[PDB]
Amino acid sequence: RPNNNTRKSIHIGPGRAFYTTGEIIGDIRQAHCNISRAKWNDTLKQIVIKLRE
Amino acid sequence: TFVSVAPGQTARITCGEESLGSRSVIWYQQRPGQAPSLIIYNNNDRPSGIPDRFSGSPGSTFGTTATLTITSVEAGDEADYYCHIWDSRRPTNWVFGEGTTLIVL
Amino acid sequence: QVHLQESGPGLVKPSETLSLTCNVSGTLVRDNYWSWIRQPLGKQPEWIGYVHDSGDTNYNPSLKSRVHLSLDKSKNLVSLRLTGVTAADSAIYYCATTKHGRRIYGVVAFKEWFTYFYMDVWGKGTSVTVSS
Ligand SMILES: *[C@@H]1O[C@H](CO)[C@@H](O[C@@H]2O[C@H](CO)[C@@H](O[C@@H]3O[C@H](CO[C@H]4O[C@H](CO)[C@@H](O)[C@H](O[C@H]5O[C@H](CO)[C@@H](O)[C@H](O)[C@@H]5O)[C@@H]4O)[C@@H](O)[C@H](O[C@H]4O[C@H](CO)[C@@H](O)[C@H](O)[C@@H]4O)[C@@H]3O)[C@H](O)[C@H]2NC(C)=O)[C@H](O)[C@H]1NC(C)=O
Ligand SMILES: *[C@@H]1O[C@H](CO)[C@@H](O[C@@H]2O[C@H](CO)[C@@H](O)[C@H](O)[C@H]2NC(C)=O)[C@H](O)[C@H]1NC(C)=O
Ligand SMILES: *[C@@H]1O[C@H](CO)[C@@H](O)[C@H](O)[C@H]1NC(C)=O
Ligand SMILES: *[C@@H]1O[C@H](CO)[C@@H](O)[C@H](O)[C@H]1NC(C)=O
Repeated sequence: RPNNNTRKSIHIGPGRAFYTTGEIIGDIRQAHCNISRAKWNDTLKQIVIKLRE
Repeated sequence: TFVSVAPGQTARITCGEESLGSRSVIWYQQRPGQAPSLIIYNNNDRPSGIPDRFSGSPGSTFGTTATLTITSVEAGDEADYYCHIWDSRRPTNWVFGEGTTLIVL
Repeated sequence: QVHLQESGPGLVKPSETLSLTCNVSGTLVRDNYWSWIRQPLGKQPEWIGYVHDSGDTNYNPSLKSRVHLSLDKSKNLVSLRLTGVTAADSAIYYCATTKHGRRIYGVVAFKEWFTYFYMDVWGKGTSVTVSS
């Protein structure tokens, strides 16, 4: 999750706090996840062979 | 601002605001009565025709300022320098940065 | 080598249409990006915008409604038009080349990257004075 979020605290009331992100340090981006090819489409073939029964 | 340095020494020029996002700083050198020319692109890359005496700080350490460092400054290097800012978090600058005048003694 | 020369009227009355002519030699105007830079006396240069024949052209939002750019393929020259000129426009025009660069810091997809432009070859420049 590339953002390098900072750590800011906001006071609510008696002996309590509400912790949020204050600012984004660096370059903003999005959350993403790799899945390598020749490992999922080959494995999808493994499911359909047993699903061909 | 004003910079005074002896000939043959190393001088540093600071231009622009503090770093907020990724930087691609463009530098120019303008002699009096002339026009500026290509000096630095991509903060350390130069086209063919100029030596390696011109060096620039990379845009990696966030919270700093882009800096121009010149080694062994000679008498003909006395010219106006202007910095251009490209940032991923700041809008595209349509006006160049404030100039810095260096003095060679 | 690419050599550029600019011509103009020099003295322009207020509220008139100012036109420039940028002679291009040694290269074709279709294969390169072109931009115009206006530099006030004693001040930093000001960028107007970059133009190309393919339509990838953007302008300064401050001067979007007053500037017009055109290309002459037959005569190999670049012209600019500006209407409603004021006393604050008393500066020096420049006709310079423009090359595009790609900065890729992140995933190549998802439209995170931003492109940049730099000026390679500059013209000699011409002086334009606006007065009544
Ligand atoms: C899988 O998921 C991963 C993440 O989990 C994805 O990974 C991303 O991949 C892309 C490639 O498509 C990566 O983009 C690259 O980014 C680097 C960044 O380098 C810059 O930043 C550094 C840190 O800030 C900095 O140190 C570098 O400084 C160098 O350069 C400056 C000049 O700019 C110089 O002064 C310094 O001295 C250093 O030398 C630099 O600024 C970038 O460099 C890469 O450029 C590539 O392309 C150019 C042009 O072709 C080429 O010349 C380069 O050599 C290089 O090949 C590239 O843009 C991205 O960073 C990754 N993100 C993460 C979080 O890792 C991935 O996309 C997903 N899919 C796959 C299939 O893996
Ligand atoms: C988010 O909005 C605030 C407005 O409340 C922006 O301005 C900041 O305001 C706080 C509270 O007064 C100051 O402490 C900060 O110094 C202000 N920021 C700056 C840059 O001056 C703020 O900039 C906005 N953006 C972020 C990322 O916080
Ligand atoms: C994240 O930011 C902190 C400063 O808040 C810095 O010390 C650290 O190096 C940064 N890490 C990355 C990966 O950018
Ligand atoms: C699966 O993906 C790999 C990776 O490119 C490819 O070479 C192969 O042809 C693919 N097979 C099928 C059945 O799509």
